Amino acid sequence: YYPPALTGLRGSHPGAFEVAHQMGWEKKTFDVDHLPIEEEYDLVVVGGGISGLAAAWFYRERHPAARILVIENHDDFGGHAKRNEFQAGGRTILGYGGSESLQSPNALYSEDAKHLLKRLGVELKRFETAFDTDFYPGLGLSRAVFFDKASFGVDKLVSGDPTPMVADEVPRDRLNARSWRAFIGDFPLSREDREALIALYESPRDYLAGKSVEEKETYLAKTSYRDYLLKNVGLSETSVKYFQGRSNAFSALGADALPAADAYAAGFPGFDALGLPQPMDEPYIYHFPDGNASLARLMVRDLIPAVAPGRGMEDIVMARFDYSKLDLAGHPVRLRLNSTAVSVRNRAGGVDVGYSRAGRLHRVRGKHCVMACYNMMVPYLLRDLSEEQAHALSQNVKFPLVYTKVLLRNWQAWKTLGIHEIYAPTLPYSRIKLDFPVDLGSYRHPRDPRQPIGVHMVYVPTTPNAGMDARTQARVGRSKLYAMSFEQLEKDIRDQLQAMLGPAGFDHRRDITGITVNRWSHGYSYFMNTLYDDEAESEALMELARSKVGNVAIANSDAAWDAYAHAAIDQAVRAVREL
Ligand SMILES: Cc1cc2nc3c(=O)[nH]c(=O)nc-3n(C[C@H](O)[C@H](O)[C@H](O)COP(=O)(O)OP(=O)(O)OC[C@H]3O[C@@H](n4cnc5c(N)ncnc54)[C@H](O)[C@@H]3O)c2cc1C
Ligand code: HEM
Repeated sequence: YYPPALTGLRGSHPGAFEVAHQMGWEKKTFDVDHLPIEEEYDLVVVGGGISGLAAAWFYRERHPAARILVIENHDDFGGHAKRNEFQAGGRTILGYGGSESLQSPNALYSEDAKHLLKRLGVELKRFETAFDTDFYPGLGLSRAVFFDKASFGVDKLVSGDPTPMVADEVPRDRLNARSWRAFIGDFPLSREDREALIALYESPRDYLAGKSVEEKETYLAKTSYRDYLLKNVGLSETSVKYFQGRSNAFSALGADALPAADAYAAGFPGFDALGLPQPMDEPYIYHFPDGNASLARLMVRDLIPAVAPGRGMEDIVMARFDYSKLDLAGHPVRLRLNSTAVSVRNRAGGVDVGYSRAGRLHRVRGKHCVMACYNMMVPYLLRDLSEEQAHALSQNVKFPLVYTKVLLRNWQAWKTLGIHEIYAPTLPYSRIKLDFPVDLGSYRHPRDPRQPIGVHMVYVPTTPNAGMDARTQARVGRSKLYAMSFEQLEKDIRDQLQAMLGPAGFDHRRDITGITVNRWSHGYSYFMNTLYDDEAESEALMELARSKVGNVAIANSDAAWDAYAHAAIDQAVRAVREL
């Protein structure tokens, strides 16, 4: 039993969601109050992502003798933080299934989050040498933009992209980029379109001239980035398609759904002459080879020492995890996989929890409970919620995303084209890249273009320019993914890689040796969007949603309306203190 070596349809895989949807879609209830209580714990945690694991860890720090049960519906622990493995050339190649890197941790990680990192042996400075920052730039590789036939008349890859991005691992002086005029000059757009794009960068003007600074901020909060480019900068409908998908990977929405103020904060072009006040700079290098799955693995090994030997950040990378040790009776911490919580109820100074596993209901009991699952799931579980609080929890509509890992036999085609990363403005996969090169522990990142390498590509099922709000794009994105077979997902992967790399000799039937699709149908937590949400009413809803209910506290990154691992930790810490 070893989920990380499984390929194919992963993420929220078949088997993980069916009981959840029986509750969510069919409104079936699974009451367990006529079943005998089978086990008792000090703490029961619903949900085995980073938030739930942190809740267990901080609970145990406060109560060293505590008996803790973690209930998790997927076949692996970690929630969005998942380890993916490939076997190639007799060596393991690691990928991350979801939760990707520690985001600007020097600036954003709270005291408690840094305390967890220290106790687990994670030294942030180690990544200043573990991350091979100059590997790809030193090979002369650059980022590129792929324009597709269907939207631009021709397939064309344009390299040398100088576009600075929010979470950038490449030092600016090492982008191997070209001037805006040279770069944009190769775009397969009309001469007029190209000269307006170049002017955007070479001749910024105050597109909101006359307005005060406060009026500009108000306008930009209620205007989408796409409408600002269209109505105020004056770009054509064809020119703005270049910007449609740029924000998909980081925000799970396109330029039609992001306020122009948020594009400004993320360094998008078009604001340089508006006279706006100061708001991206921390190097994006805090990346284990399996992403933030290493954080989950570090906590699990620390909470359940029998699952794996070693201590510290180095030996976790290749540590062998024995999943049969996760849920042993008598062990004070038990992690119960493949299990959907269906009921949570305060009773007699404690909490009764029902869960379903392999089609059968079970009842356990805790002194305390932390609900670290998707917040939208809580109203279907927590029988004590007021109607007001249940409605608030349901307002956190999460964003769907797909992280796909592809094993290439070699990456000579990437070398030939001079690229390590591609942006595709109007294709399903908007970001395709050679994986981050990290050496940590005994793991060595692939180096030889003649030999296998992992590729990472992000697909966000947006519905741009439709007049939808963000919650509706998210829901509709999930219906689209629900309609797609694995075979359909694989055809998109293969078709796009063939069209982008094919001119340099790539043959997808021969050069792809592995595919892992991490389908995160419920991905990023919702976040307050000033195009569609009132800030004061959103703050109130968020605060109400996560209010403690007896001895049941609410966590997950969802509870912060903030899709980050440090939010997951901070929300768990708040949940544990409330108990
Ligand atoms: C594709 C992707 C990439 C990301 N990249 C980054 C990144 O680079 N940096 C960063 O800081 N953050 C990133 N994130 C944010 C990510 O959500 C957090 O980092 C963190 O992994 C979330 O932890 P969590 O415990 O709050 O939620 P989750 O990881 O989602 O854990 C909640 C768990 O509870 C389970 N659950 C739900 N209902 C039930 C039930 N009834 N019974 C039992 N279990 C249940 C869910 O299935 C899930 O496994 C990314 C997210 C996604 C989707
Ligand atoms: C294959 C993976 C999945 C797909 C394709 C999928 C798809 C969908 C769709 C289309 C909806 C309706 C739109 C919405 O309300 O957001 C939905 C809702 C829901 N999903 Fe999923 N989902 C998946 C996985 C999961 C998982 C892992 C869970 C929880 C363990 C889950 C729990 C729910 C719940 C509770 C709802 C109802 C939300 C509400 O009523 O507020 N789903 N899902």
